[PDB]
Amino acid sequence: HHHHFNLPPGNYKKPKLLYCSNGGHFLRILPDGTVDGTRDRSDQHIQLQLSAESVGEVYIKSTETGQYLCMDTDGLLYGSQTPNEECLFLERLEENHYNTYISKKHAEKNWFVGLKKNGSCKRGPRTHYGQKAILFLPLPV
Repeated sequence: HHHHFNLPPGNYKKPKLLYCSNGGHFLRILPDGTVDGTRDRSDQHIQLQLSAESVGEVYIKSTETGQYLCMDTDGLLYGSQTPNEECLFLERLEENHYNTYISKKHAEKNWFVGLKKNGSCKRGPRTHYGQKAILFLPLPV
């Protein structure tokens, strides 16, 4: 256990949008497996369905294409048709408000899911506690 255990309220009953306070982008997983951000609320690839594996463990999946969000050994986010160890994230509360997602596999290295102000996905090694890019607010669809 290298991380705290403060959990966010809410549930996984319904799909959500993942709003990043950083640049105001919605996490998007494109059909070809490309992960990025977009401010366009009409985009069909921003609706995400999360599910828990164990308390605090989640699977973030695109309801449209059915791809799972994952992070490779270089800290790059990608979409997979099937879920593997790289697609599990530790969902936590941050600043007593937001939701953060740490790569479970690379948990000891503090790699988070994050979005830059220009809408580009941050690379694992480039993220760390205290950033805005790692802060998410799950919004209804």
